[PDB]
Amino acid sequence: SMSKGPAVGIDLGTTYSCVGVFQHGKVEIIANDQGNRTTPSYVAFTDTERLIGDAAKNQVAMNPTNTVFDAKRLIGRRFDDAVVQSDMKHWPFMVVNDAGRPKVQVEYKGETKSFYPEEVSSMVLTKMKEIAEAYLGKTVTNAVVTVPAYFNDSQRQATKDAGTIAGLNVLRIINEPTAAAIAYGLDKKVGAERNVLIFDLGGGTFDVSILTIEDGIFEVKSTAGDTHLGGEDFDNRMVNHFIAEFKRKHKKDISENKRAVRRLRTACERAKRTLSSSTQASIEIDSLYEGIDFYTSITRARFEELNADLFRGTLDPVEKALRDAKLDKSQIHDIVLVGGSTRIPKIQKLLQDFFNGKELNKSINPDEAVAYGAAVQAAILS
Amino acid sequence: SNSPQEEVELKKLKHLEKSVEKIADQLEELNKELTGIQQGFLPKDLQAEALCKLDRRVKATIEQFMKILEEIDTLILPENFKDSRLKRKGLVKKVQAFLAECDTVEQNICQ
Ligand SMILES: Nc1nc2c(N)ncnc2[nH]1
Ligand SMILES: [Cl-]
Repeated sequence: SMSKGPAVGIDLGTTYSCVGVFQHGKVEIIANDQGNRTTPSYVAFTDTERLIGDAAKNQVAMNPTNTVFDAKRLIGRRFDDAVVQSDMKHWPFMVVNDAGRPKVQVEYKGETKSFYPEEVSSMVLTKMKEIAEAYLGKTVTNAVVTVPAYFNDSQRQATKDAGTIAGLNVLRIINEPTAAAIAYGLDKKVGAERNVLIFDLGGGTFDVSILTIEDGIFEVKSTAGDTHLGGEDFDNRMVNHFIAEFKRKHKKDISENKRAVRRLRTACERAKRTLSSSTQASIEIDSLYEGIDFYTSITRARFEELNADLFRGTLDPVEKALRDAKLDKSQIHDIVLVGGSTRIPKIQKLLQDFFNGKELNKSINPDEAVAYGAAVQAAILS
Repeated sequence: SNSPQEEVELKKLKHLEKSVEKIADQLEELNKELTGIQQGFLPKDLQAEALCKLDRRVKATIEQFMKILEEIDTLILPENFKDSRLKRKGLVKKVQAFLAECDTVEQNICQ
């Protein structure tokens, strides 16, 4: 049997989750069994087994109906909630009503089974706990779990319940924008009260939060954003551009061939990431459609133009948040970048220009900043 | 004009060719089982049930070939690398011919 380990920080996210540990005076983000620093918030049920994380996401094409994701969208909510009713139209898994509460319904080992969203989230939390144990070589029980600042009492309680089901001792539940501020040590800066804007563009949601830090106390002043905005929207624009390109050059429509669209979409996701560090990305796809090779490239400028309205639109939530908090943009002391999409240079440029050339807090990996702050908090509470 | 740089790409392609051979062996075993049921002792009704039991395995095979295509699609081979470009083209065509066989199987089970 393993020795007792330290307390961890867990960001239970919509699409991906992240676990960190404060050790040797620094936060270490823990890689999963597949070497990934983030784990898909996916749970799959097969004729023979239950899969969590990368293993669940990797078979989604094979088993779409029994592969649950987005349980965070449903946690702590009533079945009749507008968000539940709107969101389920887009899920390939069934969502059923059990006395006013939503449940995911799946086929598991040849039997029909239903799960509360907190049971699905507890399976993701169990996987995060195991990821931490596998790296540390010690038992992990204590953790700090993060929630969105807009989560209600029911949504907060249901997240804590997922922690309890997973065998975790939840030290504290802290807001995601608060965790990002803690990661950058914004509550340790000397001086008067500071106004913090957290720009979170990642995990299929866009969240803008404004906090005030006064004498080490965090107050949520306002929240704004778009629930379904993310990297995928940017990806779609590149996919549409390429399909149109293939039509112009070869007078062939590839859009009805799922495999051709998939090969193109996968190449676009990669090319987009390349465009955050380089000014051009090349794509070589042999026999993409009807034996035609698709050799092309896209510049950062073309990618920016294709997404101009989506990138520019990210500032509307910021203005709405500043309006609700009753603050001018000149009153913001710190700007924090959270989510993988904040790596996009045009997004950084638009936000920095809006804040009159002010430098952004972006040194910590955006996808890891929330788990980073939760891991710091977990060490503080140990 | 053979470069040491090109040997790096040919080695990546040879590894992908071996991975394709492993998936192709699974497809071969699936074809033997499909044929066995179709030409077997089971009555027509029990045959359809036995064939639909192979559905998970065919879908796993299709997915494995798709992941190989996505890995091949990450390669960038300059025009001068003729042998690498020919090997990549031949490998994609080989995977596509296997995917077409998988499609034939998938369309003949769970009908
Ligand atoms: N997670 C993630 N990484 C990136 C990146 N490198 N560039 C753009 N979007 C991204 N999203
Ligand atoms: Cl690690």
